[PDB]
Amino acid sequence: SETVTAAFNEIAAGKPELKDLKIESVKEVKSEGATVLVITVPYKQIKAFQSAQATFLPDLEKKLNAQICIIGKHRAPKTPEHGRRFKAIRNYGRTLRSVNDAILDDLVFPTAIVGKRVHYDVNGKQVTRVILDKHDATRVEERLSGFAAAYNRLTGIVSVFEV
Amino acid sequence: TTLDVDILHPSVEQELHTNKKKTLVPNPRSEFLSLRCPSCTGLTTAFSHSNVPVFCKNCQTPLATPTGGRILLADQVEIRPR
Amino acid sequence: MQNDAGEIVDMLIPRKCMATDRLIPPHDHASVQIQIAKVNDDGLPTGEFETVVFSGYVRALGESDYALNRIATEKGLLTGVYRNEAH
Amino acid sequence: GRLHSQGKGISSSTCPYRRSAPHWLQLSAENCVQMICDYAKKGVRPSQIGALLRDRNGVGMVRAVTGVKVLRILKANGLAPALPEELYHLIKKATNVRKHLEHAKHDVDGKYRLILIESRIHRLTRYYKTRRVLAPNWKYNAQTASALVA
Amino acid sequence: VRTSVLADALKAITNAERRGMRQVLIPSSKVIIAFLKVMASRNYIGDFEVIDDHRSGKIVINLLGRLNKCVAICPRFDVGLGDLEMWQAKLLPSRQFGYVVLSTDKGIMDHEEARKHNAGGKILGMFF
RNA sequence: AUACGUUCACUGUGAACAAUCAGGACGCUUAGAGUAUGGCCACAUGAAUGACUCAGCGCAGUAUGAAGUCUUUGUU
Repeated sequence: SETVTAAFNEIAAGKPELKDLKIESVKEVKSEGATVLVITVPYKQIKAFQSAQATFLPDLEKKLNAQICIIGKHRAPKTPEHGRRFKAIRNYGRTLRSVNDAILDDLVFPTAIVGKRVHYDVNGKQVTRVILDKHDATRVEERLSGFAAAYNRLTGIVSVFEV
Repeated sequence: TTLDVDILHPSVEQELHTNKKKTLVPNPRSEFLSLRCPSCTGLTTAFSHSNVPVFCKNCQTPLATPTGGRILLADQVEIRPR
Repeated sequence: MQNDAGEIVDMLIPRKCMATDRLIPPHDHASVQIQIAKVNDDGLPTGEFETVVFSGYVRALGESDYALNRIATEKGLLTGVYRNEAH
Repeated sequence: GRLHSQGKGISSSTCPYRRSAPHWLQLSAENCVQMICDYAKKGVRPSQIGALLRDRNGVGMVRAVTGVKVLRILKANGLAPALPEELYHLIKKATNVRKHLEHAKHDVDGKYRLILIESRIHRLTRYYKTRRVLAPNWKYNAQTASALVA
Repeated sequence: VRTSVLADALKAITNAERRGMRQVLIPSSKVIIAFLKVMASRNYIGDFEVIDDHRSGKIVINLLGRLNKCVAICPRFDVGLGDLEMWQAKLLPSRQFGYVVLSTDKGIMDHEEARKHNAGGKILGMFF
């Protein structure tokens, strides 16, 4: 894109903390109400972004007319597929399950999660059902659809988000 | 009512009444209390159950003292929720 | 049960309990078949009944009381009664 | 308490559901690594170290600060105990109860409970010799008990 | 000690169905979730919720009330297609209903699936 | 840097390995058996297949169940 990359470098002027931060990539989504932007960060840089963060995110969200959900590059295969490098034994962090669950605790950062579950249907198909802490939002109440779109892009999963 | 009990979404009563571990999400009943002796104005964190008797920086006497369960609040002392 | 060229076979079909959903055999004489009069708003009978069934298992335990609360409120013959409150 | 015993216990801590947090408090990843190493210099066992941080510095889970368990932090800096902590306490118990059975030898309840500690140790020492913490050649005797605890 | 889960959990579901409950509470796993899924395709069961606790897990079943026994036999005997139609005759009551959940190479599926795919494997139990 | 990046167990498939048992063909007058026998112009055949069977051998599939994984710091 370089909508967010141009937007970040101008607001990064004058700040010691945001001085060395970088963005790899971004994926826009269809959110019914507005759109949402999902901004990937090089892993070691997550807690550098995420230490303060809430200074600049209102300024970035207001300018682009969209919500911003910051995410780590969490990547993870047991069987070689080619075009990828795979550890034989592998590691828990490396595996997909850790990746998909680490992704949530980025996406909805500031509230954190009380409950999580699945609902398996009579047909067979499955619906994840995350529950946000009932204390942080307040704010979380406003952006629920945005996450359901955004999380369905990254992991492929039909979720909902509730109190 | 042996046959019908709704167990996905129980009452607020029934979560408190059941055991620490037995709940649908298991998580504890114990939190870090803020404390203050009316002598000082320094606001001291503590773990409610403890093991160790709690002091502030300044005085000398323990702020809270250990039993089996919750801390036994010696003297007039108070709790600010934060 | 079906003959599969076509048709239906067997004589009689045991009625099924509304609470438990098991079969009501020939000889369980503790089985029950209610009639409850559905009524027009303002309490006028419409000459049209709902027939609630229980097996002899469910009555034997005690619980056939509590099913009548659940089943009637589902069909729309009560308000309150089912669901809360003690205290 | 089910192992060498009649009784079915169920009583322990339950970790909070969310490992991360809390933002409300205030602690640091680098500062907590110093404080763990602070106490370990003065000769404390990792079972007690986490408890001191809980009751002084309002640290709930120490993992939930650092991303790291307490024993890994000591072995990273390179300054843990040589014996495991559970093993240390049993041989320190068993040397003390054997000191008692010298003095008055009639309490067969002392003898019965000398076994069931001496038995517990031989189970653990097998487990630790598989993980390669203790070398095959390491042993526990009466004569070597006081050399290991000291 | 918990020797087996899939063995244990299907006992608890059966004790609900005899009694005639509406829902049951099972530590969860990835074979138990698949065993419940395969009998959900044949409509013996309702529809269930595999909940998180950063732990083993739990399941909450929703019972439809149409089910007589879940066995889970062990030890897990190997079975191969030509050998299989003995294990129908022993394990099931009838010929004309009730299925034999076995973990084929492709996945865990009824006998009726497994003979279609032409893949046997180790057997888990049954239901009827 | 168009094939190589764990092996097994287990499953499918393929190789390998007489009579009897099961089973196909054929009216020995029938049957138990036997390998025949049927077409008037010199012809047509059949003597199958499966099981016997655990181990050992190959390719393919990875759901279940194993091993693989020297760390007060390991691999090139």
